[PDB]
Amino acid sequence: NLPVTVEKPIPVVYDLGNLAAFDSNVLDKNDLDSSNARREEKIKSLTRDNVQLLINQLLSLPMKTTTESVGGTGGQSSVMTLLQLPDPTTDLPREKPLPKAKAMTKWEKFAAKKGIKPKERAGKMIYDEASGEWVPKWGYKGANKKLDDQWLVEVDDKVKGTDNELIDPRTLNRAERKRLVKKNEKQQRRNMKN
Amino acid sequence: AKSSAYSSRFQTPFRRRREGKTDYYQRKRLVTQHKAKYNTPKYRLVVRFTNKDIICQIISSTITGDVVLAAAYSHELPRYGITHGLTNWAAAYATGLLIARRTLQKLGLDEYELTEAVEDGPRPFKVFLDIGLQRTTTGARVFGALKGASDGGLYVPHSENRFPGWDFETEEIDPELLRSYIFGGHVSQYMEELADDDEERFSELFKGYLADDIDADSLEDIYTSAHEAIRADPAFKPTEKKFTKEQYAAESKKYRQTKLSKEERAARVA
Amino acid sequence: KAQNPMRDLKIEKLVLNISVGESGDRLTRASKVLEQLSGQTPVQSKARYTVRTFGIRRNEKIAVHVTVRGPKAEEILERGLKVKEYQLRDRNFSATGNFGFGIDEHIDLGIKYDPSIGIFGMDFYVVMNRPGARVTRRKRCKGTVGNSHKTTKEDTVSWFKQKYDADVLDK
Amino acid sequence: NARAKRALVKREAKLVENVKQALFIPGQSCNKNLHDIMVDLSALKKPDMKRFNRKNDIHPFEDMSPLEFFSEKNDCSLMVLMTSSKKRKNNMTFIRTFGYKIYDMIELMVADNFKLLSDFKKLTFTVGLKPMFTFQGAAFDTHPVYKQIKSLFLDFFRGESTDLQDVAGLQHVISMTIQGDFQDGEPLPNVLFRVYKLKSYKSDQGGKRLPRIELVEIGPRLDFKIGRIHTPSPDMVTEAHKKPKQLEMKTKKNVELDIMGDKLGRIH
Amino acid sequence: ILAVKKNPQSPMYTQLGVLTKGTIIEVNVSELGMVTAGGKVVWGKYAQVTNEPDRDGCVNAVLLV
Amino acid sequence: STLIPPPSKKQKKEAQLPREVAIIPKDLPNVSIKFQALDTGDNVGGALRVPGAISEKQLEELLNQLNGTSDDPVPYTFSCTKTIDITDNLYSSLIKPGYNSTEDQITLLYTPRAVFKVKPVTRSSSAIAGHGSTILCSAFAPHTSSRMVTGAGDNTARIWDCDTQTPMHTLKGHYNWVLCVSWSPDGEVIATGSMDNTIRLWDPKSGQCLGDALRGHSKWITSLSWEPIHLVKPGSKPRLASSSKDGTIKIWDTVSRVCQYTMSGHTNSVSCVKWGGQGLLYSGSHDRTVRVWDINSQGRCINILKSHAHWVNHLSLSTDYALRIGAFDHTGKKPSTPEEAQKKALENYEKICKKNGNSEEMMVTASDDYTMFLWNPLKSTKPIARMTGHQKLVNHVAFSPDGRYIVSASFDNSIKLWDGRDGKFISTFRGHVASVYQVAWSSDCRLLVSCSKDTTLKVWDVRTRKLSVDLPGHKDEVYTVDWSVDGKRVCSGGKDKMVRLWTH
RNA sequence: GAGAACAGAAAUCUCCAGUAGAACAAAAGGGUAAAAGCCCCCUUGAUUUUGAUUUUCAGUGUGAAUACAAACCAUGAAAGU
RNA sequence: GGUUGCGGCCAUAUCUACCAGAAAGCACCGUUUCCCGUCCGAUCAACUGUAGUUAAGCUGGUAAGAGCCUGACCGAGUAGUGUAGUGGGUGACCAUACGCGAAACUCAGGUGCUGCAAUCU
Repeated sequence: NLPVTVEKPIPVVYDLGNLAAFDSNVLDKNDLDSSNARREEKIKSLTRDNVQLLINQLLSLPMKTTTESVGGTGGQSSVMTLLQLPDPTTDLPREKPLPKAKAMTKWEKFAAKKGIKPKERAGKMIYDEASGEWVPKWGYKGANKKLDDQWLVEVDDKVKGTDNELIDPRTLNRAERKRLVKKNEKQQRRNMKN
Repeated sequence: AKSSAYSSRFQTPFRRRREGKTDYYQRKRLVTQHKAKYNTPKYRLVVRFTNKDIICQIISSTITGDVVLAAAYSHELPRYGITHGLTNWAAAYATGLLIARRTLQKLGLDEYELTEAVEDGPRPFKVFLDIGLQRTTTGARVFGALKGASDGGLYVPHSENRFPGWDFETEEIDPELLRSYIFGGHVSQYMEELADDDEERFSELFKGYLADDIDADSLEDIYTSAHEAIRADPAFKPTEKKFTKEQYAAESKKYRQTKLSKEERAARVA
Repeated sequence: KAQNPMRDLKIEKLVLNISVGESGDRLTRASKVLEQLSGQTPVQSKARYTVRTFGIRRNEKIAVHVTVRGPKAEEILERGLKVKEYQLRDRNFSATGNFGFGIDEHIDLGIKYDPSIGIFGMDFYVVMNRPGARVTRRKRCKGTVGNSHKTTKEDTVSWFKQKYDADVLDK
Repeated sequence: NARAKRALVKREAKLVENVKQALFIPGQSCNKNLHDIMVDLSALKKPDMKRFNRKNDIHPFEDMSPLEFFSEKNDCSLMVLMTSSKKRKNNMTFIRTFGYKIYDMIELMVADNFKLLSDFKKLTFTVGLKPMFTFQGAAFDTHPVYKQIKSLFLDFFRGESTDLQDVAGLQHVISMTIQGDFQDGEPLPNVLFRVYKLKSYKSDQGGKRLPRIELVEIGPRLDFKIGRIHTPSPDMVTEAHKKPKQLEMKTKKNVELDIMGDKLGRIH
Repeated sequence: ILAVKKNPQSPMYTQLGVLTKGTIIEVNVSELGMVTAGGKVVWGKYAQVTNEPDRDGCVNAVLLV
Repeated sequence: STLIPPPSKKQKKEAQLPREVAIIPKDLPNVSIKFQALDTGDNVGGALRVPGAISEKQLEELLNQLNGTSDDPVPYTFSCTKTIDITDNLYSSLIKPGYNSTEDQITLLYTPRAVFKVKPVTRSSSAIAGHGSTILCSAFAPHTSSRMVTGAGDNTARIWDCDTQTPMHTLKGHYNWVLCVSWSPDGEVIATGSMDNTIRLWDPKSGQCLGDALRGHSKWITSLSWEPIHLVKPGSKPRLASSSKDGTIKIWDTVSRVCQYTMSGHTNSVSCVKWGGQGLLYSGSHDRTVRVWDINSQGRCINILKSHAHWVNHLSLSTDYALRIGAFDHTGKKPSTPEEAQKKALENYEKICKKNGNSEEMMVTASDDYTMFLWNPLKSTKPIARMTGHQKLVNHVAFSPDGRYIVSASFDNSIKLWDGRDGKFISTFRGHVASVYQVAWSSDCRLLVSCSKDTTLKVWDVRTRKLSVDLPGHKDEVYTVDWSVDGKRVCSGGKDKMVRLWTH
């Protein structure tokens, strides 16, 4: 039955978030020199007292219990009791700077000026009228590429008198769609440059 | 025609990977990865199969090499009453039951830690199953040992789509076939089938059962008695050693080839 | 060493191969007759390269093969040797101890000809190794095979001479 | 491609940073003592450790660019360069980087009187759990060099930060003690680095809630002589110690959130 | 009622909270005693309005289970 | 998921502030205490001074020494009367809050406890299939925790080996739903009362039927009760009382397979029948009355108790656990001879029955008037107390194995804990979100398990009067829950056609 | 590198060696080999929905976007991802 | 001292070639009703340790073999590389004091250490 009440000249400060203790007491250089034979015992005893104080603080910390069982998310089950560590106090530098907020793009400035609120973006499904099905409006099997696979396309009158008369309207629409995609990519790279 | 450049630039794998018995990709996720950052120590129930023995070990990883907490082997099953088929599904179940009961007995869960200063009751013992380089198949003896340990009382997280009796068309198990595999109904069914079909193969296989006059209907009874005896007394008894450490060392060093000195080697050269 | 029963040379596997190049009805009939000859379903092989001269595109069907083991493989092998009239060259063998040979008309093997079947040639290839060949193939503790236990061309020639009493023709 | 994008996202900066990775680099001149000490410290650091196997011609106080290149390539913010020389025997240089640029460097020498992790042959703790810390000596609180040592070793061995801690994981403590106090105009005393495993026994005086603690040393015991220092600039210090503040709810005067979660306002 | 999730006529009517036939609403289901497979008590679910409240004076809805 | 409010900035600062450690002062003086038995109210040792550094274990040993029974000490738990229990030591339990000081005398009431400890169940051991319909009833073997009987709606019962969590036997004699099952207190026979107005007896080891069914009831069986072993003379097998919807209680002698007595006083369906430890039968029926019959007086209705305004749904006796368990204990040790079994069952009954002067067997009746009545039928015809507070009907009620607590499970999604002597209200277990169907104590009277309509089981700690653990896993309503005699396993069954076994 | 009808330098099969000398991305001065490569099985949900929390808009301020988190969801025997 | 299961350090441990291993272990090895997977029970899965074998696998010895590693008061505090007192010279450049500080070379040598558990004539 050894005592568990460590008595110290200067009170030890604690960083329970980092599980650390700091005592600023006096250490004898002759008792801690490498010539002595009791130096390791001295170091062990000092660490023993500091760890006793730290463990007393940790076991005096408030505890979190739960009634949930195993097999669910969370990790802590009913039998486990967890210490609630406070926020750490020691100031440590970060490895990387804070993420800078990206400057407003041309679209964002225009939308702010005209008061255009952002879209709700509920989903990608749209109802096709000619059928009785809901189809994606873009992407994998999207409804933006149905003209590519349409069985019959009427040639527009405006294409007459041009060298594009003999070209497939499906191929023309694919070219126009790809040009729009590349225009969007170029606008994004412009925003990144600016 | 390997060259000096090849031998210098060669980058050898780890030793356990060269003599492949450790899967490090699986082991790093077994040891170093945690679902939560609460610093709960992890334990592995390692199950291994030789050609004549089943090894089950409860192991805690340590920075200076992992430490076995408790172990059980299938050669201890003759002590509990199973002298034949020490590497079958029922033997795996018995080994799992034995290691589970032995661990519980050692830890005191059923018949001064720092958790005793915060909580009133002890946690159930959680171990994660370690299978090594073994195929996960529906009806494997490693999952038989898993079932045995789970019935013994260790908490091993598991799903039952690999136990025998699991239907593939529907996510449901057949506990009748599971109990048949637990008490060796498949081996007894093979015994009866061979005895009725071909006496020639039943002469070669299952010869010890004939020698001991053990019928093809008492397998369930002896497995039940073995389970009861394991639950009654799971404490590990070391085998009484006939010869001592120094005697074994001397007798083996007599057979091992002695070392020849550098001067003797130079004399042989010249 | 040679008297030890564990160094005996046996038939590991026998591969029946048909490389017909063009896929279609002829390839299907080749797969059918291989299934008839082996009792097991054959397996196709995908195209590895694309050549205009050979008229084969990428990821096309070129060949079928079957692997047979055991007494069934021995029966197929002795049928092949019976068709080959028991005369084998020394070049059919290789440095690793396995050997192959081609049969140009498969009707003599024991299959009655049918007008839909036609005429097919097939490659027999027999792989030779001693017991313990799974040391290089098992999942756990995969390891090499020593030179003394390894299979050599002279040893498999000696085994063939002992078994079938057939002269190893130099030319 | 998706894996590459996920790796880039893991590498990019964030409000709540991941655990700092430590890269152990052997230098031009290395020894078995350096290898053993590096292995012991890598065991103490892992699984947040990566080790290089070849030799590299690195001089931290002559050229920072190889260190910056290694830090940016391996995404490691902590670096330990192990080198040797007649002037500095068993020199370990601890580099800490900010944004793939050299934030600060300390340069310590391991004394010859070191006991390895293999010498004690004692039971140790489970792999990869955060330790307890004890710092002895007021210089850790006051003197700039020992301030840097305390912050650096806390950052090195801190591991994961969490608000909930299992009592079953309070296994071992790292102790850093200053070898005797000193005065102005004196050489810097060595720093003693020790690792102890805890054993809790029933106290019979503080009840069943407060046990008695004892320590068993595991090693490696180290005596660090504080050879060289390279300090960060004040602007880099401020940039590194800035806070994101996106996480915290803005504190408005006279507005509180009660136990039931209702927003309440106070009038005067 | 807890919220108006989707009025099928228009998102403008959704954000105005219009309650017409076919509108998806969120409802408090605490008294139904529903518990998840993970043990959590369900007290909010979705329902679809099946009547015209402007015609019959009340909102009738079918839970989406 | 709705979360608790996060701590504020000031709370985080206070959390970062250093904590205070609760340590016993070295200068703590002596305090005077008086030990008083809770059950008997007999003061021991007068008033005695003890140091403030006492522990609960040392106080227990000191009380044993004061009694003079130190060779075989019996554990106790101490409280001071608000009534606050002593957790670890007197200073931190009473002096630390400052309610009782060192100058004033402290009167500690001590209650005996169980030497064994039941760990709470925390996970499902297994989910076992095999029944073709919803499970209607379940029970454990009294001698072992490895055997469970379960009667379901597929006209069958099952005997499950709980060691391997696999089915062992199938009981397929009935033609309609198996409404009730019951293991004999000697562990030799399982009785199943079914919807087809029949009762069958089964040998469990062979999984066989003992001849033909017990016929004679005109409506379905509602409850089965066994004659106590401590009243059955050695060399004989206990008889089976059975109630039914037709308003009759039939007594069956199973050795001769005959029906001896047919009690008929009830005008409506009998909810439950119970065979007490003094040769009495207590019947609760939908005619709003409780009838007490004497088996020693040819089955005549000695008493009619009328205080409820609706159906009495259930009734429980103070000695119910002892009468169910017979001569067995938590250790599972079997007696050598039937005389030894009779004597051991007598001692087990007496430990609960005869205390504080005279033997008493209290009864509690839970009714559809949202209330319960606490009676002592031997002493008076009036109820001892009326327990009110439930908003809906009280479906189930149970005495603790030591008989000191009463637990009521109601349809208002609640459980109420009451004192077992005077019926005074203690606490309310809340947490179920649907009606609580039935409840079950553990052997050491420290833990309670309840199954609800909300597809969940819940384990509650009686000492702290709070939820211990919430167990989901059933896909539908749970109809029956039971706890093993040794306190190792809990079985649950309901509408999902699966048997769930739970263990620590 | 050895052999196997058409079938040769390039079609298909077998053995042995084979630190990657191939195929994925970057521009390593140490990326990945019981894989990050090839093939198979499952998932088609991935624009989920909750938030007293961060930022922005509104004459429709308990709405929507946005950041972060959580509950879920997928898969696996599991550790976990 | 051998051997096995789980490891740490990841060539002193790798590659090539001969020889040796009593016991135990490990392995090759026998069969395909069962659970399970392929063209093929070759791999994986299941069963008997029952018919045999140390032929391989495994470990150890051997080789002025290839390769690898370690101490040096060995190179060497050298090369190289930065400041300097008014040091010179209108000159292309150099010793000097203080800093930081290698490799090529030579010698002495070596070819696995170890943690936990269980077992062996």
